[PDB]
Amino acid sequence: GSHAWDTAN
Amino acid sequence: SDQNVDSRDPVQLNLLYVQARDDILNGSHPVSFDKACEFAGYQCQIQFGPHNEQKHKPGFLELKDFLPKEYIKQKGERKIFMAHKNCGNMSEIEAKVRYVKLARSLKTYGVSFFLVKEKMKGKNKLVPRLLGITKECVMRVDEKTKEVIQEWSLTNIKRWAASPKSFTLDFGDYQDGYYSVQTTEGEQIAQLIAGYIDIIL
Repeated sequence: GSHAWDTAN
Repeated sequence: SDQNVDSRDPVQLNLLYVQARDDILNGSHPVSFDKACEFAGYQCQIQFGPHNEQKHKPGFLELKDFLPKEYIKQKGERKIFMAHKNCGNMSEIEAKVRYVKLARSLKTYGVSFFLVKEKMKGKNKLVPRLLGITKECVMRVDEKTKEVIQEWSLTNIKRWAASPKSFTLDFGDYQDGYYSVQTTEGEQIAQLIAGYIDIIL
């Protein structure tokens, strides 16, 4: 939640 | 994401981290109040994970486990949480690395210090002072701020003397008047100086 981010890059 | 894989040995890192952390926490490695809270911020990141405003508030920590003794009676908890906040989502390994590098970057790092007592000016009560000894100099450090106030090249030392309650330095031509302090570690200090001076030629 706004912290444990995820990215494709 | 990804790509940069961490191949650092976490076991070795933890060992370096623990030694650095313990020396700061027990006073062996004297640091300022600001630095102690910065270290404490990384410690929090390491033991608790990213700062959570909901839980990580004053009263959440046992300050004796995060700060040198002399800084516990101050408003350090507040400063500690701001430093904790700065770490953002930093990983535990990254935090340990930052902690060790910050400790190693300090001028006081790896320096042998002795807490002695100096009698001075218009003061009847002795004043605590950190006396540091390196392979290049003897330094007088403020016991509170941990800032270097005076430094003497080892090449300027003529002779020294130790008693069960003191240590004295004689700088010969350098200055008229010896430097004498109260300490129970006089011979330990003499031995270190002695060894360092033997090599200075």
